Amino acid sequence: AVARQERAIRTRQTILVAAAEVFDEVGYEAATISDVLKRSGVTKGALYFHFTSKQELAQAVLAEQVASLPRVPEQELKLQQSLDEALLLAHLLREGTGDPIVQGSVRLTVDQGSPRDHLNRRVPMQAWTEHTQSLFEEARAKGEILPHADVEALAKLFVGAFTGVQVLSRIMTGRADLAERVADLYRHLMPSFAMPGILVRLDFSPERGSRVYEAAMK
Amino acid sequence: AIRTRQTILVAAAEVFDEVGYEAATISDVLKRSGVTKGALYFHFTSKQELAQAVLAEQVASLPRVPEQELKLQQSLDEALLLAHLLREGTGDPIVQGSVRLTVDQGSPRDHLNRRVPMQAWTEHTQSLFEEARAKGEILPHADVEALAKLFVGAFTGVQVLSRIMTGRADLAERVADLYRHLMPSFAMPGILVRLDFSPERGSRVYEAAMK
Ligand SMILES: CC[C@@](C)(O)C(=O)CCCC[C@H]1C=CC(=O)O1
Ligand SMILES: CC[C@@](C)(O)C(=O)CCCC[C@H]1C=CC(=O)O1
Repeated sequence: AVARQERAIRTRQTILVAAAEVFDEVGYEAATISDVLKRSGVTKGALYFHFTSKQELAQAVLAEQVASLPRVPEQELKLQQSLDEALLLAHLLREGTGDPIVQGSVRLTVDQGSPRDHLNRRVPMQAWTEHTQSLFEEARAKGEILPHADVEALAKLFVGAFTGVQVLSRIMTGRADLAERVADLYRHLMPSFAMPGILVRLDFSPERGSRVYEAAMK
Repeated sequence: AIRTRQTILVAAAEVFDEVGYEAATISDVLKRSGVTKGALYFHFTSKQELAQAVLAEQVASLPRVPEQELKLQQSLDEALLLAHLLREGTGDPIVQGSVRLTVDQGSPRDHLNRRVPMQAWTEHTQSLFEEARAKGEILPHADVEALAKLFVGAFTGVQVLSRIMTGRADLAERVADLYRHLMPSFAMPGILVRLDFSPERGSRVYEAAMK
């Protein structure tokens, strides 16, 4: 029983990682259960214990998007935390290795599909919006945000802007410039709402990005 | 014949919007455009060539906003116009489908070059920011290329989020938020206050652009 549940945990992750990969490579519609079976090396029995259909598997990779980012060390500035997360996500989307679910999950999110596929792409977008607003809320309690800033509007701006920065970067450089583009984004958004005292202390450097990455990989 | 090429282009874009590139067919396009097989094949050899042309026509499809002395306003006018056109469709029936073709990842096997509209938007936005900079609307040494990339990128994402969350119902608000929040990082003194974000202005811009 104890061993059965440990196997169940590991098997689900194995499926999710393999499924995200095939969804990344070929998209939702062209992907098959067979592709995922070939990639994971799990049995057909194992896959159906965890997921009911391709659709429900796709939904799960969508739903695990936010939970996929390694949690950054809890720190002094909440807006530095947001920057650290965004730059880590930029690294994870270019490299893939540190989190093999995100690339595929983002592709499923951003591909339009149709109402016919019954995928709920709002799921990860809502979760990122909540994630981001929550961090702004904590930043505001810690005196990091200007008075009368709309933290919901701001959260929606950050999620949307990040998404499109990602898209443009994917198209133009295959995400090679993504960390630089994300840094640029944060440098031009933060001045509208971050307390000036916080703004001078924020660290946008690839060296800090590198250290956060090295830390998150344990 | 040029108008027949456009009728086909509009129909192809709408078909690409509805069902995507892979699922779409010449037969869908012919049904939608109501042109003969001969008319289509004179202008395009394949679905692939059709897709490349609606991708290519993206920037040019955007109706020209009236020239403005405040160049930042001109950009805002364009941004809010494009928001409006992406939400409704009727004033630029090409753009919805062209955007889906740009944003959908597809595969390197499809021979579609998504770089073409993105490069064109970047050069367009860069030119405006050069004019803005020279007229003293933005910081004299602002990296106008990086800003263009930032604006094209951020707009695309705001668009994508709005489509997913509201079907683009909130797009104009979200684009306004984008411009309002990016501007203080690089605008010259007294410029941000001069900008007009109102939907009444947006409406006047829309009308003039169609005329
Ligand atoms: C702004 C930075 C951060 C960490 O707080 C996010 O909310 C990340 C948003 C990621 C959204 C994801 C969905 C589509 C896409 O391209 O990326
Ligand atoms: C920033 C405002 C503007 C007018 O100057 C643009 O460049 C618009 C960029 C349009 C990009 C297009 C591709 C995907 C998408 O969602 O929209």
